[PDB]
Amino acid sequence: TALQQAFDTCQNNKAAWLQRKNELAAAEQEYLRLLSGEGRNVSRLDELRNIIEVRKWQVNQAAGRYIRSHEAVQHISIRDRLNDFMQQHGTALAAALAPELMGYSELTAIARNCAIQRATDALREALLSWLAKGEKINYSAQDSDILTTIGFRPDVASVDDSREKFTPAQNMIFSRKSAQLASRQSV
Amino acid sequence: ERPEEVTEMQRLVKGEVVASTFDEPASRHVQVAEMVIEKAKRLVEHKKDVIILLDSITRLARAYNTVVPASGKVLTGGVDANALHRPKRFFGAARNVEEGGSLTIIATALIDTGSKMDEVIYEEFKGTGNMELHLSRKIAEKRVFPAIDYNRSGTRKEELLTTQEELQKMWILRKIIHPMGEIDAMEFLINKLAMTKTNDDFFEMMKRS
Amino acid sequence: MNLTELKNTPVSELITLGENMGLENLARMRKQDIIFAILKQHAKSGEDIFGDGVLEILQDGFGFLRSADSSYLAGPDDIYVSPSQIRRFNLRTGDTISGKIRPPKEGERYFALLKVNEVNFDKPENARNKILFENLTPLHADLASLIGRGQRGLIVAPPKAGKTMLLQNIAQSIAYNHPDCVLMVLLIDERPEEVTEMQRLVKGEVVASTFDEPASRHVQVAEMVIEKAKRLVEHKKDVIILLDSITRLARAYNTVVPASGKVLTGGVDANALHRPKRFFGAARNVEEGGSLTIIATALIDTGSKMDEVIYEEFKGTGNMELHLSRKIAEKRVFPAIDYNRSGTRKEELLTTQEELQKMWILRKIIHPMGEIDAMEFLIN
Amino acid sequence: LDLASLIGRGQRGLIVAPPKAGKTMLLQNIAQSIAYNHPDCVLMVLLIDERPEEVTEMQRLVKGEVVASTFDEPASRHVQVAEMVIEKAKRLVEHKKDVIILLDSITRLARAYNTVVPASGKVLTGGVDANALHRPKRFFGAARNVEEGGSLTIIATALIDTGSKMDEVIYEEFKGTGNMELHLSRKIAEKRVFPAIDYNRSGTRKEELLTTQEELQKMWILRKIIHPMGEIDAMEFLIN
Ligand SMILES: Nc1ncnc2c1ncn2[C@@H]1O[C@H](COP(=O)(O)OP(=O)(O)OP(O)(O)=S)[C@@H](O)[C@H]1O
Ligand SMILES: [Mg+2]
Repeated sequence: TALQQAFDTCQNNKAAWLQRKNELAAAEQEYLRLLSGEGRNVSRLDELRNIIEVRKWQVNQAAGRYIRSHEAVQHISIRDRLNDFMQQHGTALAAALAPELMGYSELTAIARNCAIQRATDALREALLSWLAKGEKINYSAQDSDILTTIGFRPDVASVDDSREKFTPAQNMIFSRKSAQLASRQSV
Repeated sequence: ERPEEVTEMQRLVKGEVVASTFDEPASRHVQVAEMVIEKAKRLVEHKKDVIILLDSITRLARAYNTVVPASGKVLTGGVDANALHRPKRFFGAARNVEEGGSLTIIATALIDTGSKMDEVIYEEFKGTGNMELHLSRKIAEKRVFPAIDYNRSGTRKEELLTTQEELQKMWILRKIIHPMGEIDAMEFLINKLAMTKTNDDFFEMMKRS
Repeated sequence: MNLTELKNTPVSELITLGENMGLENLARMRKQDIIFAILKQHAKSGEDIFGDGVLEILQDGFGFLRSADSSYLAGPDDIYVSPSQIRRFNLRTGDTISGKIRPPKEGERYFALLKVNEVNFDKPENARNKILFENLTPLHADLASLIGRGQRGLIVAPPKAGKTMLLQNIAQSIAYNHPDCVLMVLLIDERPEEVTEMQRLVKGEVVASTFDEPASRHVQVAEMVIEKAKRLVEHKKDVIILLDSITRLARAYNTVVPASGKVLTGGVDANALHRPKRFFGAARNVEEGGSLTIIATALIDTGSKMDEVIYEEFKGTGNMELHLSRKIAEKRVFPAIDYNRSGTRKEELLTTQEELQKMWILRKIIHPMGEIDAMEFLIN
Repeated sequence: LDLASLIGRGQRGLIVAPPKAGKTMLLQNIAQSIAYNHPDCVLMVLLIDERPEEVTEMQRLVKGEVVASTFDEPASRHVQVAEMVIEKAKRLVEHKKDVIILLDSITRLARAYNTVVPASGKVLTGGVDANALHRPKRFFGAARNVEEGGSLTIIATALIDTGSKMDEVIYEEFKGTGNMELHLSRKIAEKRVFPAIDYNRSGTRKEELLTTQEELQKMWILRKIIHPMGEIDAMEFLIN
């Protein structure tokens, strides 16, 4: 029953990323408006650039967290659908894949993983041959709504904004700057 | 400070400027310093950004030394032990208050003056300030100005004072400058900024090359 | 009342408490003098009052109580202690009193201690039979890797060499790796911003003195902190001291100590040289419970020769020496005086087999750092 | 004293000494330490091109077999005894048994290879052939640990500053490839632990502006660790 909580976490991470985008855009447009002005508020421009950098780092962090939550939701949904499909067709899969399967029951770990990789390869050609027809694949019974709301893939913005990566030094400095900005906002 | 320099300061600053000439005694110097520091503290108490340019901390320290009563513990060059306590406080008042406002102090110091007093004062004040700038006579001998020792100067914890990209832009500039000689580095920097129009333009010009 | 929370709380709401209690002249003096106004107003009122602090003796007979959150400075927030109370509980400097005190009257202008609830988280009469440090012979009866338990460590470094972040990381490692151990950070004449970030970044309490306030202030804060360490190790709790820096403390004692009539190189006298060994000896070892482990910092190539002088005098005192520069590492590891003799003396040629008292086991050893070199003096 | 204390089990190592530094009796002490502390391991003392009296003293003051070549015969004897000892060591590895080899000296073997190897045109400064380099590399890398059972290990002996020029080149390439290298003389200790080449490279740029942890990576730790002799300090070059 953890899939509903995972879906809620993905939703709130998406909301956080969207709101991050909103104040980033607001700060960006305000900074361009101030640049268009003729005022000599150079310190204002410098602190605006600092705000832009901090908000960009926050947006990148939120996008990364949302991507991680999306991957977790997809993984748990796949696992649950796998479990309630295998609880139905386990005997049939075992009958169709028997040799290595009762090889697993008494062979050593080397033979165990050799049989494991042989079976996974065999099913790899099985899937690549089956996908020739390529009919419209539908979702599951009760997880269809969750998979539709989450979507097949995350938004293009949430993945292209995460092209840049920060080493732990940049992560630490931007965390300190974000904490300072939070203190500034609180006061 | 000399009276002609005093009036030149009078006429070349928008903000208010206060000076005490060498004619007037050391008690005058110390009371002027106390007035300035107290006014700065009172102003910054009201969330105001106060900036104090001091010229020079060495002369103020000497005045404090020659005005304070003796304590029997004299260092080399004739500098009293507790004499330097008062100037340090004056130079330690600079801070960035979280409640509001700030107090910035840029105080210049004299070196290579042929005096043990000035050298001792510099040594006691060497590791105190968090921003520092050397100038050298031998660079000014070529009459290239400002005679700034780029390699030996610098600022600590500059990360909080700047954005990201220009930080490593300046790091690349420092890596370029460092192997070069200080006079050569200064003339190179002057020539490069001469043909540009803005620090951003110089940054893009150096990174494109 | 509860002086700990009354003093620790920021002035932002302490001022509101001030006008609510009935005072009018506040937000006008230092943060301790407003507490003195509270003292006087509550002395005019009446209610049982707690009093806490680190007790210290003064030469003429009456003692005070320094406050940890006050950066260990004397002021109106002092607790009067009568000599009778000092002698009946054989009180010595460093005890953490958290007892019942009395309001001031004619003659005493501040709080006076009347009895102690517990002496440093221990019963008063129970702790009356504790063994002193001197008569307790020193014997053993990431902090663990660098210094372990009971040993003395020092870190020598130049300016702009990551000293403050090294101390920071050591502090956090002490905090989470060793929550049971007591963290204690001492700073000497450091910049106010550094003091603020040390106080607001580490979990343990920090006592620091800035360069503005005089050298004798550093003297008294160092004395108070070492006495506090000694009186927290007496009741079998382990304490770690984060000293930064020993060089500036030595400078302060040199510029405050009266001259002994003879001068060494650097303008130092014997008193200022044999003082700092007291801090190390008090932290040399702890026998049955708790520990006192000091990690100090020292400055090198700062432009003044007296600090290298005091460093060279501190070469052999500590057992663990963390170096951040090769110039002094090669000198400390490989002294040149013996080489100055040997070059003209040709390995001293005193015996055909005298070379078997100078080996070097030079193994490459494994650590979490990963395949680090090692060295040994087999100096028989 | 114990080989496990110094050389351990399975890993190679060197000891390097100048002339008139106490090599023979130190090797003797190592030999009887191996004999008493670990009698199970097969002792193997080896000598190349030195005085016959010391060969006899070595083979008479120890219990293990001492195949040695005195300094009378030419270097072909030395080279061929090198291959035959390495082949018998490999056979004992196939025999599932641990062995310890006390060879003296690898500088002698290396420059014997140099003066015996056929010319190939790959000579370097000092006329050192490349073949006379990687044949010793093959011999020295054959001393790898046995991961299936048992553990072979060798202790190496090298001579330094013998008034010649051939020895320091092979010494510095051993430094490049050395696992652990005990030292006796004064200067070479600082030469290794504080590389003068690296110091000059750093000083060419003076204090290089190493950004962030790059400056803090270089660390030096001196721990007065407890030793049976009593408080023997250990100095470690901590890097990142
Ligand atoms: N591992 C690291 N992570 C992040 N920054 C680092 C690291 N190592 C070094 N630095 C940088 O090193 C710079 C200087 O470090 P500091 O600790 O300020 O030097 P310092 O030894 O404290 O000298 P002082 O105290 O200022 S006189 C800082 O601005 C850091 O950004
Ligand atoms: Mg620091």
